[PDB]
Amino acid sequence: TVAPEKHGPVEDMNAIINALPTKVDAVKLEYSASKTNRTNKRPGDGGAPPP
Amino acid sequence: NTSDMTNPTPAQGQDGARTLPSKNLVLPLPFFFSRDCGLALPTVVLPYNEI
Repeated sequence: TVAPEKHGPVEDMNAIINALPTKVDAVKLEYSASKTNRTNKRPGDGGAPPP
Repeated sequence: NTSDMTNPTPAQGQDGARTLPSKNLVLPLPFFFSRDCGLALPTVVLPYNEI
């Protein structure tokens, strides 16, 4: 005659879910590193000026 | 076609047992820039194309 109430499991959530931002900081650092240009846009140049 | 590399040689047990010599041969490459001195590739002018 009443709507059943559903909640979380018996075990606490935090022990399983945990919290450690090392992965996301690693991703952000990798993205910031890749933001700078790493390829060459002057092929067949020889960018050494004459002495 | 040095009259030595194209001369037939029988097996080692026959009268002709000379081995075909190993040496260096040169082949010029006929290209548009190689055909005339007035036509030369401006590598200094082309810093964006790889040849």
